[PDB]
Amino acid sequence: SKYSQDVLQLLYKNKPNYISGQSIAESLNISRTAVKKVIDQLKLEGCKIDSVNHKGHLLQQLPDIWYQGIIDQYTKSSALFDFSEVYDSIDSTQLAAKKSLVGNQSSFFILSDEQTKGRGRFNRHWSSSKGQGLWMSVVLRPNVAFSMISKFNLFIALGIRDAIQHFSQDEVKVKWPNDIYIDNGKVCGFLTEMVANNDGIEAIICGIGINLTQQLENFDESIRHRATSIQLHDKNKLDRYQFLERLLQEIEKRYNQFLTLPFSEIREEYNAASNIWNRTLLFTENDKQFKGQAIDLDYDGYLIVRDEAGESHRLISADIDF
Amino acid sequence: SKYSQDVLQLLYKNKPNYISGQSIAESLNISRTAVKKVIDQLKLEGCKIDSVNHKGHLLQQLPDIWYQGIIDQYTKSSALFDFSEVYDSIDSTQLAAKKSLVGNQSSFFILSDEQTKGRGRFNRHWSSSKGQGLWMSVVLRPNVAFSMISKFNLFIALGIRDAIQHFSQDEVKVKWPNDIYIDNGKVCGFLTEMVANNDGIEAIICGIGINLTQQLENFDESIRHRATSIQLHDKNKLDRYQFLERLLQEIEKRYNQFLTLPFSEIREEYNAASNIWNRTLLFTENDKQFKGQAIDLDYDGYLIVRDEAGESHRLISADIDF
Repeated sequence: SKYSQDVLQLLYKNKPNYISGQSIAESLNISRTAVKKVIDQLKLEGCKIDSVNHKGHLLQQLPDIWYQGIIDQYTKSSALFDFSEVYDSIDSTQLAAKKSLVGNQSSFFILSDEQTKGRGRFNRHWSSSKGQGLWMSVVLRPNVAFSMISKFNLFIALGIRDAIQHFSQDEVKVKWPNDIYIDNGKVCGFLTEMVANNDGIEAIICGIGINLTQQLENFDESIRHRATSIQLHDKNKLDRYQFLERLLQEIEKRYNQFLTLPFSEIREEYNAASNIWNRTLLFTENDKQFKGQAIDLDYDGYLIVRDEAGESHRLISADIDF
Repeated sequence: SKYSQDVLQLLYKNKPNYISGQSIAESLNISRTAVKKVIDQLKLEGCKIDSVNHKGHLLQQLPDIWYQGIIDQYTKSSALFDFSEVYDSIDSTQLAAKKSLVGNQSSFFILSDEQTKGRGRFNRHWSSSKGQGLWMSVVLRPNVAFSMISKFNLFIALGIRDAIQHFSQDEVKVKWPNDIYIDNGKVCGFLTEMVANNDGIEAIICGIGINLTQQLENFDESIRHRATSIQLHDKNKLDRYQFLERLLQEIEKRYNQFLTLPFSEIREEYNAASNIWNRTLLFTENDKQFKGQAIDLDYDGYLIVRDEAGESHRLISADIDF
């Protein structure tokens, strides 16, 4: 109902204390009894809320759904993000951000429980099941030249990897320049885009797709042997809000790094985190297609590739399969 | 009314022949008498239409207004443009295009008689008076790397200059990289932008502002000594449709050139068309500010600048006053 997010917001915020029906009713100027309906609704979509006589209500656990009212807390505390848009189902978080960034200078992100027209690179499909992943777009506003896009895409990768690492008991490796793996399982695809002209970047738009909670059973057979989810590498079980929280801080940490450090400062960390070395890779370029070894990452974010015919290459980007 | 554009479309198209009330009524399935109302309306907004008994109607001259129905003819005949959007008044053609390009691969342009929030570079104001200029945004879809933006901006300039040249009896010079002059009068500002990522350009968006019909009296005093309009350099008088027609062909010619030639092939033509040589210029860069001579344009579209302290510079872009 109209007041569902507001009740949630107050519950989230009053932790770890209990808030009464009464007090919620005063805050929102509604009846005690409309407050009980709201709370019954929430209990039923899987909010876990302790209700105790004489004391009131305590939100204990959220379900696998994004709620505007909760993420408004994230945006208020945040120095980087002006606001967020939260959706149940949408064509694409990325399409939505590209439309919202027009005509303002705000930094925001967009989340949706499901995408019905999720896209990765080169217009491939990106599977985005309801309840099962974080499907997010982030818009930011760095004052920098349009060349700097590639360097952005390097910092953000270490951020995303760190946030996933904190939750899997197995190793999380980056696959340059746009994917994150646990073993042979791709767990995130991410993608960075921009609007810019000669005078600079107007917005960076970063599309982040992370498998959260899928069982192997839940991926389509075409990708099932090469896909995984954070839940499949977590002992204790995985909360999407706590996850989102860590993800946002990592992004901010990595973003200020991007603003303030040369790529040389994180390069070594990046090599060490990467799973492209000492192994044979498939490169695709508009037609041509070749095997190659990754040799190195140069001071400026180029992959040095020892091609297969022995010719060397310097790539600011590529697309690679194992 | 509902049928105003359709009547116009049929009139434009049936040139140089006369079309009857009758025949227009059959085409659109409306009464002969609703057709006369439509034609009275048009005569009154300044369509000049010859009506002759027994023969019918001939559109002779359009007023200083954009009409969707006429520009739909432009788009149909055109191999480059999928469609156009025409507005009387709008915040910005550029904002509008950035919103329409999202989620499709169409090439189109947008026109508006007046902009209420016209922007040039660095967020400066761009004056866009009703009835007095072509305020257009063009979206295109070249398969090319994001570096190629600057080279695009070089070809399009020679196109815009040529279209204006065809109508002024005085010389039209380009001021690199974003403006067009007749004598000391800036007549167009143009601006090219993109949406892109590492893998290529998703769209080029070109904002073109051209003064058509203003009298010196019509520009604000702040810019009046450094602004001019095509009408002020034309003997015979200036028609915005014929103008738009030439502009579109020039853009297409220059765009295929951009797709198919190195910048070396048009460089000399570009130097010869430019009004930055043999004279003293003011450069602004985020703070710093310096005088300089333009020395040369290198094979790749960089301006070679002999700074004032004698240091040389290689600029892919700049902003310059005389």
